[PDB]
Amino acid sequence: MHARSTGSYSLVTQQPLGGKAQFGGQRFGEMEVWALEAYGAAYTLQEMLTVKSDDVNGRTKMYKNIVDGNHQMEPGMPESFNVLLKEIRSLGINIELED
Amino acid sequence: ARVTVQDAVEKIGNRFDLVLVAARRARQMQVGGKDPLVPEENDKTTVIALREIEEGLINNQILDVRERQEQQEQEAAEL
Amino acid sequence: EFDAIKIALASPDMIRSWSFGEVKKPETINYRTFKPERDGLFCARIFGPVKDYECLCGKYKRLKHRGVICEKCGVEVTQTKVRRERMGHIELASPTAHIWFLKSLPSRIGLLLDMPLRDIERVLYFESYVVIEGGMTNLERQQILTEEQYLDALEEFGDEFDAKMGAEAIQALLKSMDLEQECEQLREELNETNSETKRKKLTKRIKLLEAFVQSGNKPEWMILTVLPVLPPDLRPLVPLDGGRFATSDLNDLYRRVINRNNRLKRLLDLAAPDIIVRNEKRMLQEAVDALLDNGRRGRAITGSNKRPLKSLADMIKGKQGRFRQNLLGKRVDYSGRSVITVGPYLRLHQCGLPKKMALELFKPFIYGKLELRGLATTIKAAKKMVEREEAVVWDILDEVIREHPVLLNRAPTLHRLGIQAFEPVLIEGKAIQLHPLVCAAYNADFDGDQMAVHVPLTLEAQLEARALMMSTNNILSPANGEPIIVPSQDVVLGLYYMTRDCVNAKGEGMVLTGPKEAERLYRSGLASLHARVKVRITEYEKDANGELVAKTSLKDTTVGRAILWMIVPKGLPYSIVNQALGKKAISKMLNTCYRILGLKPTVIFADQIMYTGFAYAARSGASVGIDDMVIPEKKHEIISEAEAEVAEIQEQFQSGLVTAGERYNKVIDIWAAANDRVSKAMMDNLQTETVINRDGQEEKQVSFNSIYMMADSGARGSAAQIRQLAGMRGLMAKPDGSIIETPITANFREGLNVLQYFISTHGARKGLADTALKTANSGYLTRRLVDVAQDLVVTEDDCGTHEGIMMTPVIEGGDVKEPLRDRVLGRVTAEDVLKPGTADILVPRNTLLHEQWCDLLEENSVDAVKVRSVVSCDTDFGVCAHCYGRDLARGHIINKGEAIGVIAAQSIGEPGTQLTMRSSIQVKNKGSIKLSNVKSVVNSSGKLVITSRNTELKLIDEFGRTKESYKVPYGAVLAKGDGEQVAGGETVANWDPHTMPVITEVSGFVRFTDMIDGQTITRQTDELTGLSSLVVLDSAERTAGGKDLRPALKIVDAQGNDVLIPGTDMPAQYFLPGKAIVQLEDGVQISSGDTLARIPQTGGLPRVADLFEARRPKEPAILAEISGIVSFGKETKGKRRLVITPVDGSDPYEEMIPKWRQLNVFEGERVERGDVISDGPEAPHDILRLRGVHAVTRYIVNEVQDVYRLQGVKINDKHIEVIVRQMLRKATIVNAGSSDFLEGEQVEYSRVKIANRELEANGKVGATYSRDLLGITKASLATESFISAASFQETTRVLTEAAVAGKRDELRGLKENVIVGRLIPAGTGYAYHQDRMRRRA
RNA sequence: GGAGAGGUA
Ligand SMILES: [Mg+2]
Ligand SMILES: [Zn+2]
Ligand SMILES: [Zn+2]
Repeated sequence: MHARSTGSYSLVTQQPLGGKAQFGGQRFGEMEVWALEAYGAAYTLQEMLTVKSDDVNGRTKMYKNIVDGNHQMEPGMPESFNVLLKEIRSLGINIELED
Repeated sequence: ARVTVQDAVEKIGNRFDLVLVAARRARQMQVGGKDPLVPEENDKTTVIALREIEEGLINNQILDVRERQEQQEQEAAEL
Repeated sequence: EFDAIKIALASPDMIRSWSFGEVKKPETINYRTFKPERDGLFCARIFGPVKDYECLCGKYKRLKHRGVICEKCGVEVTQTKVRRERMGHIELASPTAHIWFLKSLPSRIGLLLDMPLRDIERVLYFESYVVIEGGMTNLERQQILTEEQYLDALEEFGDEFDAKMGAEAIQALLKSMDLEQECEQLREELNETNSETKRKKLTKRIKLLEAFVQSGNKPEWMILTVLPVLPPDLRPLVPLDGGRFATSDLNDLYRRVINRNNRLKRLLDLAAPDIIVRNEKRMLQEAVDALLDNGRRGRAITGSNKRPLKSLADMIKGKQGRFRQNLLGKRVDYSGRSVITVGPYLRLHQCGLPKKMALELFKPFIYGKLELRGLATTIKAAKKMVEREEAVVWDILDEVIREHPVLLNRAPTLHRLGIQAFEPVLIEGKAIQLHPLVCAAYNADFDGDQMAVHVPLTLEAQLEARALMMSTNNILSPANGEPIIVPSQDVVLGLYYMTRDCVNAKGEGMVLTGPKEAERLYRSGLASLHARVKVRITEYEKDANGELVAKTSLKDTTVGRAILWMIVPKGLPYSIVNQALGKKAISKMLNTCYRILGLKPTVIFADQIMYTGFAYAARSGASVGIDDMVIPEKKHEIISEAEAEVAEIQEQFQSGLVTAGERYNKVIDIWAAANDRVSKAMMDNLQTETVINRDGQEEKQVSFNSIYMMADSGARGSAAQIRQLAGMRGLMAKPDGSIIETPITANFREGLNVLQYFISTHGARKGLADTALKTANSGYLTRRLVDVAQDLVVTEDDCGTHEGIMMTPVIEGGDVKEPLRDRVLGRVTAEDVLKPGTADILVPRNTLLHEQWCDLLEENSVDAVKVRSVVSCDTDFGVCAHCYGRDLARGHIINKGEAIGVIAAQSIGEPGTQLTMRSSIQVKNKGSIKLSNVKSVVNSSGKLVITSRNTELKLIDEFGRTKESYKVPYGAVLAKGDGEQVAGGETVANWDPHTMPVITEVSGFVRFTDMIDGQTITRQTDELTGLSSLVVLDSAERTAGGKDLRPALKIVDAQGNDVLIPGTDMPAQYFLPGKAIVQLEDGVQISSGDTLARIPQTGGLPRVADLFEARRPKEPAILAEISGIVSFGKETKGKRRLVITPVDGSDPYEEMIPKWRQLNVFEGERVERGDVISDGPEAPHDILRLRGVHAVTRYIVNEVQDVYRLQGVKINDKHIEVIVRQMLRKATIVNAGSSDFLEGEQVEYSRVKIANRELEANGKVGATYSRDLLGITKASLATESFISAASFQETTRVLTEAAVAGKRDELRGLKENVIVGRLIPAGTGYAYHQDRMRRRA
C-alpha cells in the first residue's frame, strides 16, 4: 500500500520519481493514455500529462490554486518535450516551432 | 448526490458539450460570486451544476444569453 | 501559441548561432573542490551560473546585480535554469561525415552523389583516393584509386589534377555540383532507355534531387564542420556518494572526441608526416561516429562490463528512448497503489478506500479546508496538524470526499473499460475494496492483483469523470452490445439453485396470495425453497404508448421463483423468471431490462440481483465433496473391451496382415470411441441419478449432485472438466504433435500413476509456455493496430453518398454461422429495401436499423441489405456520423467528434490472448434448388453436367429466403436441373475430385489430330486390360521432333469435316495438354459430356497478424488480369508463358507460370477478369486492383471474423472496416491530366480527391488514381505528420528522411497533440479545436 | 542515474 501527493522530482526530466523506496508516484503508462483517449475524456488526459507531472510552473500554480480553493490550471508545455528538442538538435538536425 | 447523468444528457443530447456547460456553470458558482437556483443539501458544486442542468432551467444558450445580459449591465454599471 | 513544427538541416553558421561559447578542454570536475573546470566540458563562463544569481568567484551574489558579468569569471549572474538551455559548440580541426546520412540504408550521400556505398565507405576511412575534377587527363570526374594507383597516376601526371582522400574530398565533391541542372540531365535521360530498373533508379534519384531544390538545404551540410554539444544539465554528473561519480557515458564520448580533436590540432600545427595525420583523422572520424550513433559501425565501444555506451541516437530509439518512455506516458503525482479485496456491500457506483491513502492523496484539499475554516493561519501549522492528525482532520477529510470521484486502474489495461471512475468510501483497513460485479470488466481475480488510484484535480476533470467514466455509464461493451456486468460466478449459482423444483418437497400444492406471502412462508420454515405452488401475480405491460397496464393472473411456479419476482422492476413479463435461470438467462434478462426500461432501473436491478444471489447462495450451503464425483459403474467393462479390441489389431499386425499406419489409425479410432462411450455413460449416470418418489411410487428428475449443479448453471467449468474428473481423461499428445497410442485411463478421483502424470505434465508445460509467448506477441499486435487508426475521428454529420455494401447472412457450406439480424443491427441503410412484395418500400433509405426495424426485416424474411459502411465515406480527414452507425456502447447514433479508431483498435486487440497460436453433396433440408452461373448440358443418363467453374448451388426454403449454399466443382454431375424440390438427406450431385477429365460438349467422332507416336506422344498401351491407350508427352517428355506441333482433338461427323461449336463459329478442337492419358480410339463415337481423356490433379493469432499486415501468401493463386481469350507462347524456360487477347483491344499482357501450377482453363476458352487461373490463397493486393475496394474489404472482414468466431468471441464488423479504411489510404497516379502531380508520384488519397473534386468545378480535367494497399507496419510510417511516425518504430530512418526532405508537421492527429501537451481533437476538446480553427482561419 | 539477478499479477 502506497500513496504520493507531492514529493521529489527527477533531475534530467522533471517528472516524479519511481518506486516505493523513494517517495515516487505511479506511472500513467501508454496503454492508459490510449484508454483515456477512447472515452471522450480530453481535459483529464491533458492535465494528467501536463500539469500533474511535467510543466513546472503549471504545477506550482496548480498547488497555489488548490490551496486557495479555486480549481483550475495553466497548462504550458511539458519540460520533457524541451529535453527531446534539445537532444535531437544536438545532432545536425535543426528543429524548431514555427509561428 | 448523483449516480447517473442520463436525464441530464436527455436535456442536452451530446454528452460532450454537457461537460463544458456544466463546468462553466460550476466555475461561475465556485470562484464567481453566484448562487444556486436549486436548494443545496451539502453537495459539491459539480453535482449542483449537474442537478441544475437536469431540471432544464440552464442549458448552453440560456447561459450565453444570461452572460450577455449581465455583461451589458456591467457595461452600463460604469455610467 | 505555435502551430507547426519545422525540421531541416543545420548549416555550420547556424550551429554557431545557437551556441553560447566553445568547448576546448576534456576536463570536468576537480573531485576535491566541486566547482567546474576553466572552460572544460562543463563550465560556468559558457553555459551559466551554478547557483541562482551567484557569480562563480563570489564577487557578486545578489539578484541586485542581475545581467552584469564578473570581470574575472565572465559568468552571467542569472538563474540556474539557463544551465539547461544553453548549448556549446566544438570546433573540429578536420571535416567529418555525419554517420546517419551515410549508413541509413538507403544512404542519402550514396545516391545523391550516385556512387556505390562501398567506395564511399573506403574513401571516408582513409584507405583510397578519389579524383575531384580530373579534367585535361585520362581520369574522369570521380574515379577511385588505390594508394599505389594514386602515386603512379601523379607520377605520370604530375599536372594539376586533384585527387583527395576522405571527408574533405567528399565535401568538395558535393559542394562542386549543381542540383537543378543535374535534375534536367537526369529527367532527359529518364525520358527513355530504359524503363526496366533504371526507371526506378532515376525516379528515386530525381525525387531526392528535387527534394533538395524544393527545400532550403545545401547538399554539403551533410558534412559536419562544427559539432554542437548537449547542455550540461541534460547529461548530469550524478555522484555515487562514495566519493566518486557514476558512469554517465555521454560525457565519456564527448571527452574522447575532444581528446582526438586536440591531438589532431597539435599534429596539424607541428607539421607531421602525412601518415600520422591520416591516422589521426581516421580516429577522429571514428570518435564522431561513436558519438552520433554507436553500434551502426562495425564495432561498438564500451567502458566496462562489455556493454556498449549510449550514443545520442540510442536515447531516442527503443522503449528506453524519450518517445516511448518519458514523452507518451509519464509518471504522475497524486497517485497510489494497493491490493484489492471484495467487500460485496457496496453500491455499483462506489469503492472502498483506505484511510491512510485517502489522507495522503487529498492533502492539498485538506490544507485548503483548514485554512478556510481558520484552524491554521499558515501552511506550516496546517502541515503539522495533518502530520499528527488531530482528530479534527478526519471529519474534514470526510467533508472533502463527499462527491469527488477517483480513477481506478489495473496494470495490463487492454480495452476502454480497464480504467474506470468511482466514488470513494473511507474504510478502516489497508486494501482497496472493489465492487464484485466490475471484476469481469477489469478481468481482476482477487488472488493478489494490485490496482492503482488516481485523483482528478481540476473541475472539468471531475465532471468528465462523473459524466463519462462513472461505473454506472459503462454497461455495454464497446466491442459489441452485449452487457459487461453479467453476474459472474457465485450469484449465478445462487440464483440457479433458487429457481428449481424438487418433485416432492415440503408444502407442495398450496396456494399463495402473492410473492411476499411466499417469502414469509419460506422464512418461517414451513415450505422448502423450491416446491410447485400456485401463486397469483400482477404483471405490468407497457405495450401501450408508454403507459404501464397492470394485469393479474394465477400462475403455477415454485416459491423460489415467486420470491425472486419481488426484485424485478415493473415492466417485464413474468415468464422471464420462470425457467431454471442459468448464466445465459441472467444475461438475457439484464439485456431485455436495459432495452425496455432505460438505464437507471437496470443498474439498480443488477445491484439487487447481486444481493439476493449472494444471500441465497450462502443459504444453500452448496459444498463439494469426494462422494459427489460418481464414477460410472461400466467404466471398467468399457475399458477392458477396448483393451481386447486393441489387442486383436495388435495381433493382426503381428502377422503382417495389416500395415503399421492402419494399425495405428485403428487403435486411435477405437480408443476415441471408448473415451466417448465412457464420457456419455458418466454424464447420463450423473445428471439424472436422482430418483425420488412423488408421494406415490417413484420418479426421476434433474440431479442435485453438487458438481453437476455448478457445471450446468454455468458458474464454473464446462463438461470437459467433469469428463476429466470422472471419466477417463482422453488421449494425451507428445511434444512433436503426435498422439500417444495409449491413452490415460485414469480420472482424478482415482490416482494417476507415474507415467500418466509425466505425460500430463508435458501437456501442461506446453500450455503455459504457449500462453506466455502468445500474450507477448498480442501486445505488439495491438500496439501496431492502434498506431495506424489513432488519427481517425468522426468529424461530420452526413457525407451524403449512396454506395454501401451488401450485408447478407454468412454461409460456410453448412448451416448459417451468423444470421442477418446480428450483422446489420445498428447500421444505417444505403438504399431503402423493398419488401418481397416488390415495389413495396419497407424502410426508408437513411434510417437506423435498430431492434424494431430488425423485427420487421425478420418477419418479412429479407435476404440482403445495402448498408452504408465506413470504407467509402467521402468526408476528408474523418468519417461522417451516419456512415459509422450506432455507438454500440450506448443506444443511439454516434456523437459528432468522437475517437473511433482507437476504440476499434483496442476492441480488436483485446481478445488477442484468447486465441490459439499453432465427395458428394448431401442436401440436408427440403427446399427449392437454384444455380448461379450455370453453363451445362444433359449427359447420357439424363442428369445435368456442368461446364463452368463459378457454378454455385443455393437451397432456398419455401419462403424464398436462401438457407444453404454449396460449391459445385467443374464437370460435376447433378441429379436435378434448376428450380426443383429436394428431399432432406438427398444426395444431389457427385463428381470425381481426384482426376480431371477432358469433357467434351456434343456427340460425334473424336479424331486424334497432331497425335503422333514416337516424338509427340508415347504408345503406353494399357497392359493389365489391353484397350487402346496413348499418353501425350509433355514438352519435357517429348524429344525435339514433336515440339512444334500442338496435339488436339476435333469433333467430327461421318462426313469427316469439323463439327462446329453450337452458337459460335470457332471450330471445336480441344488442345490436349501434356501428360494426358487417353483410352478411346480415333474416329470413335462418343456422347456429350464424356471423359475424352484423363489428367490427374494456419488458423492462429499469426493468421490475424499476417492478414492485417497484408503479407503476400506463399503460393499466390494467380488471377485473370483482364477479359478475353487466352493463349500460350514460348515454353520451357523453366516456366510457361501465358498471353491474353481481348475481343478487340490490345493484348500486351504476358506472364510467367511456374510449371507446378494446374491451370484449369485451356487456351481456346475466353476468360473474364477476376477468374482464378491457379488454386491457392488470394493475395489482397491483386484483389484490390482487380475487383475494386468493396471486394478486398469483404474478404478481409470475412476471414478475420472467421478466425475469431471459430474461437467463440464476438466482435462487431465496424471495428475491422475502420482498420481497413485506414489501411487503404495511399493512391498512385496513372494520368496527371490538368493537375500538377508527376506521373509516378504516390500521393495521399485525400489530397488527390479534393484536388480533382475542386478542379472539375472549373473546366479542367482531373487526375486518375489507382488505390493501393499497404500493410499497417508500412502504412503508419508513410504518414504526412512525421512526429506520429517517429514515435512509432525505427525513428532513425523516418527522421533522417524527413530532415532531408524538410517536412513540416502541423499537429492534427491524436498522438502529436498528446506529445506537445494540449487538448486532443477527439473528445471534449473537439469544441475547442473547432473554435481554434474557426478563429485563426 | 545505469546495469545484473530474483519475484508478483
Ligand atoms: Mg490475478
Ligand atoms: Zn566572479
Ligand atoms: Zn459518410
